[PDB]
Amino acid sequence: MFAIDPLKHSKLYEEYGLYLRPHAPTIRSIKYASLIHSMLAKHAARHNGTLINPRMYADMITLGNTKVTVTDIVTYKALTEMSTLIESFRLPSGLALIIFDDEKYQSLIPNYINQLIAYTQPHIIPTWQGIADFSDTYLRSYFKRPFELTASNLAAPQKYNLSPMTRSIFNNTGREDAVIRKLYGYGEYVFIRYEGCLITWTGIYGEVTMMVNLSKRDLGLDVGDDYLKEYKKLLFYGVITDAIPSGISARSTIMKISPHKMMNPSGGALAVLSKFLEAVVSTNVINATLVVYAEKGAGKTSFLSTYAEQLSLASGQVVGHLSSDAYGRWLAKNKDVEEPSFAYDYVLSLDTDDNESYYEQKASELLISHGISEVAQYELLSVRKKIKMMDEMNEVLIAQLENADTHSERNFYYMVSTGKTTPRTLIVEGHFNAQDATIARTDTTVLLRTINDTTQAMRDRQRGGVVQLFLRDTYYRLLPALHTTVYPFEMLESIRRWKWV
Amino acid sequence: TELYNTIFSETRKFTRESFKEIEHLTAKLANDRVARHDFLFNNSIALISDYSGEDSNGNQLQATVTIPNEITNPKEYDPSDYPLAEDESFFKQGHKYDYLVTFRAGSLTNTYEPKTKMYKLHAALDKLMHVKQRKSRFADLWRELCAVIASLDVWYQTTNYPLRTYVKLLFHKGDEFPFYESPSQDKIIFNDKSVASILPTFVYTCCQVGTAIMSGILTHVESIVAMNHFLHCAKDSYIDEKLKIKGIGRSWYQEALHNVGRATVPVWSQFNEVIGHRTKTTSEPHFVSSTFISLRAKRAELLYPEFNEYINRALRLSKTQNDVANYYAACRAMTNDGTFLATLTELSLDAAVFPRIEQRLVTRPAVLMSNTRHESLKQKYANGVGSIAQSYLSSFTDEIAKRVNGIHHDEAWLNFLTTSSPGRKLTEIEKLEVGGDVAAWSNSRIVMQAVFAREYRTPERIFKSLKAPIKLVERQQSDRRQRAISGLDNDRLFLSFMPYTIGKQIYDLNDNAAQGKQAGNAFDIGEMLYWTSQRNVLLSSIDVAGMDASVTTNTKDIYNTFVLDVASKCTVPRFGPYYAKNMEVFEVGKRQSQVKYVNAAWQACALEAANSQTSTSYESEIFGQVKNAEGTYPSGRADTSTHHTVLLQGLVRGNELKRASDGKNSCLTTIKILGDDIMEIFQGNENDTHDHAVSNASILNESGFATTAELSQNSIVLLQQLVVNGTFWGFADRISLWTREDTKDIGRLNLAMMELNALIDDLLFRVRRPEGLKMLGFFCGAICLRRFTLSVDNKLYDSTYNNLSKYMTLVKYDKNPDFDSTLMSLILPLAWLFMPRGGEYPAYPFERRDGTFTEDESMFTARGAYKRRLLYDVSNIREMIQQNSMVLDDDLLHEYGFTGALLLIDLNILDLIDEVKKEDISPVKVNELATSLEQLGKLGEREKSRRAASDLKIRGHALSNDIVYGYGLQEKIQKSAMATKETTVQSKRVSSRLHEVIVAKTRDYKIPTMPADALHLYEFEVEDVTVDLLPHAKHTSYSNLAYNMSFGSDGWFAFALLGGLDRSANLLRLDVASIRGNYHKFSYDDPVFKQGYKIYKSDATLLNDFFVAISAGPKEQGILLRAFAYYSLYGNVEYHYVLSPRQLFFLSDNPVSAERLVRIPPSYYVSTQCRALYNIFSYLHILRSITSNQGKRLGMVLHPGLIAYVRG
RNA sequence: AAAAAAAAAAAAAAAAAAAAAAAAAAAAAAAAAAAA
RNA sequence: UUUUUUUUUUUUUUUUUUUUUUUUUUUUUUUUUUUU
RNA sequence: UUUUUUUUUUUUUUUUUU
Ligand SMILES: Nc1ncnc2c1ncn2[C@@H]1O[C@H](COP(=O)(O)OP(=O)(O)OP(=O)(O)O)[C@@H](O)[C@H]1O
Ligand SMILES: O=c1ccn([C@@H]2O[C@H](COP(=O)(O)OP(=O)(O)OP(=O)(O)O)[C@@H](O)[C@H]2O)c(=O)[nH]1
Ligand SMILES: [Mg+2]
Ligand SMILES: [Mg+2]
Repeated sequence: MFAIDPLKHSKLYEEYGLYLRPHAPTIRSIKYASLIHSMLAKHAARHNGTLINPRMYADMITLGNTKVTVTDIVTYKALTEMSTLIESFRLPSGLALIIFDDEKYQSLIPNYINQLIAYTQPHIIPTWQGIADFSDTYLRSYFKRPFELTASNLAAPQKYNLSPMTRSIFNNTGREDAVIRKLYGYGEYVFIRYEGCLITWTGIYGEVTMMVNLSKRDLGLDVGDDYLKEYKKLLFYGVITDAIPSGISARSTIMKISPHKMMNPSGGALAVLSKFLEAVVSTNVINATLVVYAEKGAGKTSFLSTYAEQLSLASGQVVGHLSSDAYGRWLAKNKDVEEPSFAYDYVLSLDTDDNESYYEQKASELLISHGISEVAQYELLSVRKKIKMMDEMNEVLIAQLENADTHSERNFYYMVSTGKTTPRTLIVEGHFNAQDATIARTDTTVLLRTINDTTQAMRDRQRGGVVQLFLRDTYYRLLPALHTTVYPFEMLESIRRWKWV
Repeated sequence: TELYNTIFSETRKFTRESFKEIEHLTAKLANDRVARHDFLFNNSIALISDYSGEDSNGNQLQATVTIPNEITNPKEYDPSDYPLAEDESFFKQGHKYDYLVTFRAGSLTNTYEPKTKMYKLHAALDKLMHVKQRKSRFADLWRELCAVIASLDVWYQTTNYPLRTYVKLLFHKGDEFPFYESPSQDKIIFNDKSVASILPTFVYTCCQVGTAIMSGILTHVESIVAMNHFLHCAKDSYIDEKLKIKGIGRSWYQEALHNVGRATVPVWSQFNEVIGHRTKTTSEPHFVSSTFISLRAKRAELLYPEFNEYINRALRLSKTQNDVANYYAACRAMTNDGTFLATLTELSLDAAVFPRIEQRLVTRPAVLMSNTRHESLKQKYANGVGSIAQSYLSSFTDEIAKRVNGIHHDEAWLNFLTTSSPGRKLTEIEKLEVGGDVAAWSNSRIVMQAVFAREYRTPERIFKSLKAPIKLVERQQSDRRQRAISGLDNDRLFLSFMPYTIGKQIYDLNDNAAQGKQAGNAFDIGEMLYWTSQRNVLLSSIDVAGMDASVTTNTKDIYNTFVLDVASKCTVPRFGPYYAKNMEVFEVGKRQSQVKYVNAAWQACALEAANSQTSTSYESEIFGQVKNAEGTYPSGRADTSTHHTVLLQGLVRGNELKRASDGKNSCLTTIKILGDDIMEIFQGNENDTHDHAVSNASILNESGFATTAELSQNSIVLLQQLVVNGTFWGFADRISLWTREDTKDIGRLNLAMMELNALIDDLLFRVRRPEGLKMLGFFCGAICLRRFTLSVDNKLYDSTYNNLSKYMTLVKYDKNPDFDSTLMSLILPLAWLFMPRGGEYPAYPFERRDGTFTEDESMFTARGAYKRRLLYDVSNIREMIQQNSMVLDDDLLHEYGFTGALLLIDLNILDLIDEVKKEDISPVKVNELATSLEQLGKLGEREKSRRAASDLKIRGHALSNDIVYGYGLQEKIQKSAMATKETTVQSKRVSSRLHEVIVAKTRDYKIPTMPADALHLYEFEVEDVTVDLLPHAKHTSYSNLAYNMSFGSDGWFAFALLGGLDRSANLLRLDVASIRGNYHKFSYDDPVFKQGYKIYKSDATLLNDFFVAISAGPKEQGILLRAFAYYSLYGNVEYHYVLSPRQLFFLSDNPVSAERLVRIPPSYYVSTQCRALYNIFSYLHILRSITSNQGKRLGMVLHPGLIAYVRG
């Protein structure tokens, strides 16, 4: 007895790769589960949506030890109807409750099942990477089982003992399903259709998997391809499933491409992005602003310019984008001018990569004051000396946030945000959570995550590197993961799901 | 025409000629505006300019009335005072004036085109100037000013004193008042457009200054300095100047307390009792004296020169401690206004709620165990202030993990969710999917959960709550800024419920919190009074300026780590929509992904800490919608009180452990914390305690807090209560008799006089002269809240006027023959203030037949039926005990006019502001909502109760739905629905039902005599035996431990005779409290008790099921059985006196303590309950007549009817 | 959109103290009180 | 010795409402209503 | 050879305080 009724809702389990055996006691059990779902949906909707006595329904369904028979009375009629319907099954033990461990599965569970969870030990099925495992008892009995065809395993079904009504087929041979279907006697069987690809990359610490929301025909890679080739579609759509620090880097080749299920975005990330879009479209709000944090090296500007272009073309209004280090590159030039230019185009003109930052110069002096110039000199130091140097850098990060003065940072973001020629919807990146009291006032702020090992990418920059790595360490030591964690495909999907005009 | 020539004004005794005179003149004031304008602005007042006399300590002071130019001749409206940004989204960032700048009234013109930004701004400034200044607690502001002026006149018997000249020079602009307030269109309509804009607030300012005069804080001379200082502060912006120099005009007392050198103070014990007095030096230590230079230069450069010369007068001319106490009280009354501080939300939103960053930053702890979304599960600090706090709280994790397990948290959620509050606003589809009446009463937090209770176990609602914003809500408070607190809906509160429950548990394990121990009397400051008496002590009163604006995200992570550790050691399944299961998880060091069994609450705390948004949102009528900057604390959550307490005690105790581990001692003994306010106490040498104080200050600056660090040898401040060397210095200038935060009419005048009594009772042990306060309260009950309107049916106008004018004066108005339902405004007599179910105010002496007067009732007098004793006191009670009568002498009572008050108090005219709250609320719908609401926590408790209630219905007699635990939530939602439909009518509805009962009761109307008022009639006779005093009367002679307990004062003498309070000397409780009332905190007039005792009179076979219908536990079951058994035996006598605990602040609570002062004959003891009853009699009389005794023993007589009532 | 009309109206969390619980009448009985 | 009212107390029963604006009435958001 | 204890219901309004 599953949470979501498979006889009613077949397509959702078809998406997971689970097909129904055609028409034994399992068939009777699954039909009795369908009748129990229908009866519960009748009784619960007759009230506001709450069951009358949820532990009684839970015990009658799960345990089968309770028989309610009345020979007020009107308050128990809903229980007596359920009691006759359970008595007329004659099971030796009651039906169990089955839940998958996936978020997309739990968002579709009806409310009465959620009420019945709290008074019943469910049978929770864990998932590997979003797909429920197939060695479990209930799935092996009810649904038909997959079969994996590879470049070695490929043969006729008569070489095995495969049957149509018990075995389903999943290929990853790279050949087309029509070719394998009409060339190998696989016409009678049924195939699993997946849409994502799961790529295991070679990294320094070991092999690294990667889940990609695109398809294998779209994301055109083959076995032995570089990491920089098709880097941007991977950045837009990929997610590393391993523990940080993962070892993905610019030297990474691949090992195998396997089809896999798509990913589903979280509820909280779509909620925060939808609240931002509600702030964009409304005329009650004057200034709309998003704040996006990332570790120094995650590659956020090359995505957020594309995000701004998507939002601009989809909403029609002009989105202005402030960079991550606009304040440092502005303070490098105007630390001595009494009254500087707070205009928007003058700030965005000084935003290129040739313009050095103020914090990078001060951290370079802080590194050279301890005789550190190389990465091999910095990594060789112990942790406590690094913490000492990071506190010496915190003593100069604190000096620009403490008060609202004409060279401060809170005044800078005030005068840029509330200008006359500034765009309406703005997007501002940050570096640490203390800067949120300084960056202009919002309702939404997120923390972005990409497919990058940030300490690995800073080892490979052609210029500097040591100051970049030291500032990365200071910034990672300054911000925790205390806001919502938002991947790039979540933002692109949140743009797509919002209806316009 | 003149109150100061009356015979009440010089004898202060209600004779028969005086009482009618005062009643007539107060009627003259309360009726029409013409008598008020002639009273306040008579031409007989000689306008004075120079005035000389004593200060608070008899030193001669000379002053001069001086009004600046900017109040009489205001500047024109400068539009640059409230500027805007260039995108015009908000005000200017750095702007000076958050409040009402003084300018000419008619200069504020809106000439712009409508639906434009400048038009919106000038309309909002108009709304600021007219609406946001009227804060009148009782009635019209001119009538409150008249009440204060009249109290001053009848007290001092003369009209020439400076405040009348201040009134005639500020407010006398022509023949009419410059402004009036209107209840219909709620604003202050000006009539002279050339008057200054701030000038309506000076009505309340003059009321507070006169309240300080009648209070005895400052004399007539110091009122000149106070009003000059206040008029100086309103030169540019009246509120900003008071907020700027608030700290500098109060932080001077430590220097004068140093300059008196040596004082003789009493010494307290551990166990709340005075031992003796000693003479300690009062010199501050060497490091404190380095601050006096900076404070002296700062008060020289910011302050006003008259106030500065007064502050230097107070420094130079003090000799004892009490000179400093009196001068501190005077400077409190000179610097505080008492008015609430209010403007538009958008102005004070920057300085109220904007997050700021101070000295150091706070860093992150390393993440040991991590969710698949990289949300942190288990984490730990390496080194820092988080390490310092967790090094103390990691000991406490393990016991709290055991305590959290034994709490069923869904029922705990419901019992917390009991509070009615808005939360969320509905959308349109639910208003059609749910009844429109349900959408009407959907303004409550319990009803909102009852509506959406079908998705309580669904995890999607938590992700759904993040889309909704957090609506801001403003608050006022006197002498502080407009604090803008946040207000959030159900699910934002639900995420912060488990951190509240986890951090709640720390109070049982560790004593250092002032939250669990509050009582309203001297048991609250036993700690401060004990520790200030000790030697080699260092008292540090550390405050954090800007508590919520300092707590950033990283500072909140310290509390997060403690909650996560306790939750990871906890084991609870099924908290909310969450449930215990196995989760894929990441760990540090491991490269792959592990699998651990995460329980429910730790999932809940992880999702709370991971998705933390603070930024509030106010929808302005000026700018559209204003967003707040992120990084504040939300401060509307459930855990908004325990967060600060746990954080601060973790920092302080961890600093103690760190100093111990670094080879240094810890001089700290005991601390108390409520949150923003911390008491610290050190003991040892000067060097060690100064080191430990500076180390705690340094660790607070390491945690990023701007700290206010006042520390001394002989002063402590916590909970707005200040103590200097075993002596409570109250703050009388903090609370205000003349302003309320919200404007509310009086629909029921008992609630007005109860508010008046509760406000006066807080001003007893913090005032210097309570007698003038009693007289001021009498006059603001006299003329301010006296007029009560009426609207009769037009046919029966003259009949009702011919009936009700025998007992009252009915101000007859013109009939309208054109339109029906005419009105007849009446005024109710002054005897109403002295009656139970009436005003309940203490009484002045009345004249009997003999000429002998009654006892002048003090401020410690009881309330309740002991106020009904006053009728028998007006009758000659010793003559009543003489010839064995019980006749009340209705001639004298009708002559004083009490029987009209009793007629009005019985016919319940004042009780009928709405007269009904009807049915057709569809209780089927309420029963369905509370059916779907029971299904959340503890299933099975209430169905049993309904079956027991049906059993008691079917065989015997029914119970009320009020009484049944199963019908409790039905009754809760029903009573929440009754408050959503509220109405207060401006007039009355005396239409033939009220008229028939008035015609029936307008008879001779003798006052009824309940046969149980025979306990009221008894008297005491003065012997010539002077009794001994308590020995602590000698020790509190030098420095009085309160303002009003000075040597020779009646509070001191009552404290001498009755003695101090104690919790262990409770000889009679079960015999005292029942004839007081309730048995064991269950009342006798409790429907629990009443229905149970009606069961107990009948057969007791229905009794166990009665308990099952209530569902009370077995211990309370045995208590209730004892209650019926003890009520059935000698439940005859009960006396019902109400005695406030704040009113009885240092005095004794146990009435047995007055048994050694009254000699009782042994032939009177005829029952098992006489010994408590007689002690109640003697205790109430010794507190009642404390202004008339001179220390002599009493004898008691009793009436034979009382003996027959007690016997029976 | 120019105009007219019924309704839904905005005030969080913790610690502590004090007060409050429809009306009218009929049937049985005692005290107070008027008449005889 | 009979009757008029208050109150300690028992039983039964009715169980239940109106508009009047003294007001110098406020603003925008939405469902519906009629002219243009 | 017997005699004594300190305690959590709800609704609304007010007060002190964070
Ligand atoms: N100087 C004044 N000038 C003009 N109108 C005034 C003035 N003072 C009060 N009022 C207004 O005149 C109205 C007359 O009210 P009215 O005399 O009918 O009953 P009221 O309630 O006794 O008046 P009040 O507001 O003084 O209590 C007041 O409601 C108020 O609106
Ligand atoms: O009604 C309230 C008031 C206050 N609080 C909470 O208690 C704290 C109030 O603490 P205080 O009132 O003692 O000082 P303050 O912070 O308000 O004023 P400044 O020190 O900034 O000068 C605040 O931090 C608030 O979170 C509430 O939760 N509710
Ligand atoms: Mg404080
Ligand atoms: Mg504070």
